[PDB]
Amino acid sequence: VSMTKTSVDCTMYICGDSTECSNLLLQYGSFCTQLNRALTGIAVEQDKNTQEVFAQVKQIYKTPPIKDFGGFNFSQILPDPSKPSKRSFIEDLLFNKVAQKFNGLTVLPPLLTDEMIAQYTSALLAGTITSGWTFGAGAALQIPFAMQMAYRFNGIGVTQNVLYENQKLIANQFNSAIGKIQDSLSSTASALGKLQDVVNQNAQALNTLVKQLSSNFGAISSVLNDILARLDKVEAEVQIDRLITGRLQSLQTYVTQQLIRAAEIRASANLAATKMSECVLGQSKRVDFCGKGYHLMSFPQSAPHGVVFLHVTY
Amino acid sequence: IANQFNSAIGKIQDSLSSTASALGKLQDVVNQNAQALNTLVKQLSSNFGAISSVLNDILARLDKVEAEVQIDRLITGRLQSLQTYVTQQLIRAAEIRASANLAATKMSECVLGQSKRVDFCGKGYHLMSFPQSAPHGVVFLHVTYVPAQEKNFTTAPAICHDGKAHFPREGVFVSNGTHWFVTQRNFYEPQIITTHNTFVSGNCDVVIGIVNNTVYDPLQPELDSFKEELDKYFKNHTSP
Amino acid sequence: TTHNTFVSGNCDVVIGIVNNTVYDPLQPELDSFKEELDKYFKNHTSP
Amino acid sequence: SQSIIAYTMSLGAENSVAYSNNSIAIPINFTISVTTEILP
Ligand SMILES: *[C@@H]1O[C@H](CO)[C@@H](O[C@@H]2O[C@H](CO)[C@@H](O[C@H]3O[C@H](CO)[C@@H](O)[C@H](O)[C@@H]3O)[C@H](O)[C@H]2NC(C)=O)[C@H](O)[C@H]1NC(C)=O
Ligand SMILES: *[C@@H]1O[C@H](CO)[C@@H](O[C@@H]2O[C@H](CO)[C@@H](O[C@H]3O[C@H](CO)[C@@H](O)[C@H](O)[C@@H]3O)[C@H](O)[C@H]2NC(C)=O)[C@H](O)[C@H]1NC(C)=O
Ligand SMILES: *[C@@H]1O[C@H](CO)[C@@H](O[C@@H]2O[C@H](CO)[C@@H](O[C@H]3O[C@H](CO)[C@@H](O)[C@H](O)[C@@H]3O)[C@H](O)[C@H]2NC(C)=O)[C@H](O)[C@H]1NC(C)=O
Ligand SMILES: *[C@@H]1O[C@H](CO[C@@H]2O[C@@H](C)[C@@H](O)[C@@H](O)[C@@H]2O)[C@@H](O[C@@H]2O[C@H](CO)[C@@H](O)[C@H](O)[C@H]2NC(C)=O)[C@H](O)[C@H]1NC(C)=O
Ligand SMILES: *[C@@H]1O[C@H](CO)[C@@H](O[C@@H]2O[C@H](CO)[C@@H](O)[C@H](O)[C@H]2NC(C)=O)[C@H](O)[C@H]1NC(C)=O
Ligand SMILES: *[C@@H]1O[C@H](CO)[C@@H](O[C@@H]2O[C@H](CO)[C@@H](O)[C@H](O)[C@H]2NC(C)=O)[C@H](O)[C@H]1NC(C)=O
Ligand SMILES: *[C@@H]1O[C@H](CO)[C@@H](O)[C@H](O)[C@H]1NC(C)=O
Ligand SMILES: *[C@@H]1O[C@H](CO)[C@@H](O)[C@H](O)[C@H]1NC(C)=O
Repeated sequence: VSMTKTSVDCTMYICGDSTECSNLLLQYGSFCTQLNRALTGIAVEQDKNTQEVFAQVKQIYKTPPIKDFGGFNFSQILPDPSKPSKRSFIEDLLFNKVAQKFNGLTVLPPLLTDEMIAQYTSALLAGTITSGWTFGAGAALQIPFAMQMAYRFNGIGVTQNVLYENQKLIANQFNSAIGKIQDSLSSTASALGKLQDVVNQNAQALNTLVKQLSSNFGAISSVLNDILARLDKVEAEVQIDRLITGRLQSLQTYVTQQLIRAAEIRASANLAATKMSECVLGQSKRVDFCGKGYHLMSFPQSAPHGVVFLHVTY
Repeated sequence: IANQFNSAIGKIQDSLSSTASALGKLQDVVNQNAQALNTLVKQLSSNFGAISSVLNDILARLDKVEAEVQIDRLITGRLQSLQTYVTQQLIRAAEIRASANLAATKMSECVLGQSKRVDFCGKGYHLMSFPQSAPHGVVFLHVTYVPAQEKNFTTAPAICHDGKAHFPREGVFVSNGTHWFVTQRNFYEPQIITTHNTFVSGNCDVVIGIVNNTVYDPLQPELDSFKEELDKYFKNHTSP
Repeated sequence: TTHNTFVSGNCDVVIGIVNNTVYDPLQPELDSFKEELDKYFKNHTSP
Repeated sequence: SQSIIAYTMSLGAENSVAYSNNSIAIPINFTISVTTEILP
């Protein structure tokens, strides 16, 4: 759904507390005012991308604390009140499995923290179990959980009597699949590999920019303050413009690699927001879109940087 | 329906007029491109490490050999400044394209017919949508049905009449709290539970929550209007 | 039945059409009713 | 009188629906709504 808000202070990476370098960087005018605008536009877009997917609800729906769902045993997927963060047993699994440095980089928090993305995913779930699809298209409206399942069944064109004359088994095979998911997430990590991929792209991209402060770029020396310890005014600036050139290219490329990346993350979040809208708030009449069978309903749990879906299928 | 429809258009008319920034996605693209154009020209003030940004001064003070050794900085500077503009323009145009594919998809599915998509043709149950032009873009006037107002009711999964279990053909069995009726899941309009509103599947043993009432079949009283007609001929033939 | 199916055509055109004798569940519910009448005839001939 | 007050943000007012194995909510009336969606 989103990346970390890595942002670079376009002066400090180029010029480590040096006005000598800053005045030569002013000889390029407004570039840094635009690179700062380019990384800022990514950071702004992460909040929006988190909001579009999770703020897909306009009230905080909640379960009653008594749990009469007809053996549909949601215990591990709703938040647990005893946890510090109000997160679920799936979310206590997920949240394990994925200030300015001398290089002038910075990192910022999301607008909504893990308490809040969890309260949103808790409402997206609680409207689902208390109110069917209807919270996506009007006021809240109570319905019994097995009657949700009845309506769903009739929706995929299996006749609603087929739910009723197997309910106590149906709900068990549903709980059996929930159980297999909790064991699976306890047993594996490569399944989360799509969230691992975004953070690793950003990890090696940061690591690349750091390595480039150690490059000589054809100059006498690769460090600015080491030059200020040894030259003066003309044979110094012939070196400072170079360091500036090589680092300026490092920023151009770094922000190019990130901007085309921020398009991957936006497109991925847009798809995730449509799957809040169409799997979780609804009932998909589209083949293989929500799950790999006929869709019955979908339940979202918060993850680091993203969302996992329990896509539930006949 | 018509009064609500005409009020909704009449509200939208004023809403779009009144608040400061309601067309902000089109402000954003007419701003961002114009800001970059202004910037691309403003960069012709920068020295790029040369002696002036005003290129004719580099012929005026420097001559045929060394002027090249100034100029190469102005060339790589200006050309990097144009690369910075074109790379942004390629990215930001794909952001516009990625909208326009959503726009053409939304157009086809929300205007050229009726998508069942949830919150895709806007909030509520999509009814129909109307396309309007704007400079550089489109506005969709999405019309939808939204559940407004409701009463508290109780529902049966099924009805036990014959010990055999009866189920809706459509809709839901509900009680007003004394009697039971069959009604559509999105709007309250009851009927007496008939064999035409319902089908039979097995009996009340396997099924939870199932309620007790009789189901009416119009054959029974229709053929009682026929048994009485028969009984009048059977009695009356005693007489002639 | 007459309540599980809808009528069409005549049985020549539809390739793959099988024969099978349908059930009209009105037909026994008017026969169970005809024999109630037949008992009132078998009574009314007697007095 | 007005100042730049700061707070932890809110998502909505608490609304548990009063669910149970036999209760339902069916609407008597509806709005024909209209909304605008603007795409660049
Ligand atoms: C639950 O729904 C029932 C159906 O709407 C309702 O019962 C119905 O009540 C109306 C009057 O409010 C009756 O209408 C008849 O009333 C008298 C009968 O003597 C006459 O003066 C009228 O002309 C008219 O014929 C309906 O006949 C009656 N229907 C049945 C089958 O009983 C209940 O009152 C509703 N329950 C609650 C708690 O409101
Ligand atoms: C739903 O309707 C059912 C049918 O009326 C009803 O079950 C019936 O309950 C009566 C009263 O208890 C039973 O009467 C006799 O049953 C046995 C003998 O078979 C005795 O042990 C009892 O003492 C009594 O003499 C009916 O036999 C029984 N009929 C059936 C088909 O089960 C349910 O109780 C109703 N349930 C609700 C919650 O409304
Ligand atoms: C499906 O059932 C159909 C009805 O029984 C049956 O059609 C019947 O086919 C026979 C043989 O062609 C016909 O038999 C008569 O044919 C002529 C008169 O039309 C005479 O020369 C014969 O001696 C004989 O009387 C039936 O008339 C005809 N009936 C109908 C209503 O079409 C199909 O053959 C059956 N098909 C299968 C695969 O079971
Ligand atoms: C529909 O009913 C709910 C609650 O159900 C009722 O709750 C008891 C009062 C009792 O009558 C039960 O037998 C019913 O099942 C109503 O929810 C209440 O809403 C008010 C505000 O209007 C709120 O102060 C209460 O806390 C809510 N009570 C509960 C138990 O949730 C709801 O408003 C009713 N709506 C309509 C339109 O009838
Ligand atoms: C719903 O499923 C969970 C398991 O996922 C059940 O939780 C177990 O319940 C027993 C009894 O309290 C405990 O001994 C286990 O340690 C619980 N496990 C967990 C992870 O909580 C829960 O009881 C089930 N409920 C129903 C009605 O079946
Ligand atoms: C649905 O609600 C609308 C209001 O949004 C109702 O219309 C109003 O009805 C009252 C009388 O009950 C009038 O005084 C108003 O002038 C009406 N306004 C409009 C726009 O017509 C409408 O009657 C309700 N419909 C149903 C069937 O309940
Ligand atoms: C009885 O039937 C005769 C004809 O058989 C008819 O003339 C007469 O009007 C009928 N009378 C009644 C009371 O139905
Ligand atoms: C004729 O009908 C009467 C009731 O009207 C009944 O008592 C009697 O048993 C019947 N007789 C025969 C022959 O069925």
